[PDB]
Amino acid sequence: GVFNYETETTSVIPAARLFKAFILDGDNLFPKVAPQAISSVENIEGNGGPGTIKKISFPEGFPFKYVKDRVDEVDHTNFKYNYSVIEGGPIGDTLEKISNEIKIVATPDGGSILKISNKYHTKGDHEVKAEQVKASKEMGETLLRAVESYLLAHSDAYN
Ligand SMILES: C[C@H](CCC(=O)O)[C@H]1CC[C@H]2[C@@H]3CC[C@@H]4C[C@H](O)CC[C@]4(C)[C@H]3C[C@H](O)[C@]12C
Ligand SMILES: C[C@H](CCC(=O)O)[C@H]1CC[C@H]2[C@@H]3CC[C@@H]4C[C@H](O)CC[C@]4(C)[C@H]3C[C@H](O)[C@]12C
Repeated sequence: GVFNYETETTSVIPAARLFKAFILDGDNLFPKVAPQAISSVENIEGNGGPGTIKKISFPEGFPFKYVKDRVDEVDHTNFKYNYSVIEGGPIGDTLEKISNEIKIVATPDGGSILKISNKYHTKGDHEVKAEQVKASKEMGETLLRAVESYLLAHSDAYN
């Protein structure tokens, strides 16, 4: 079955620029700006569109070594990015896939809001609790804040 978790978080970076950096150049940015969260991003197959597969590796001592994701949809107009975690780490005999959706919306102060849906697809039993899903949220926030800091300091990047 499916467990759905939704959250929102704010950014001080305008939506289009954040989308260009965090989404469209994340493979480069994350290992650069948050190497103690993501050690590397490997493009396995594809050009970035639907079906593209990447391997996201984590630093030594993290609970999981890597995951592979597959890009599901990229909406450059509405700043939407959907992808699925389809192998590695927690994926196996209890968890079949994690389907995620990110949407970035502009706020009038010149910042943005990220609207996130995480859907865990399990094989029958058992359960995915909010407390454990906190690790997803924490990692996501760490990556966002690292990218934000870079974009604040490098004003010529991703305009
Ligand atoms: C933001 C990129 C997409 C852009 C890109 O591939 O460069 C996506 C692609 C894969 C994503 C990761 C997949 C595994 C994790 C899923 C969790 O539920 C949230 C944290 C992690 C660590 C995700 C963080 C982030 O949401 C990533 C890194
Ligand atoms: C808590 C869920 C669900 C686990 C289950 O019940 O099967 C699992 C599934 C995907 C897991 C994430 C995969 C990517 C990351 C791997 C890191 O090495 C530790 C942080 C992250 C962000 C993990 C945190 C957490 O361990 C998650 C979010």
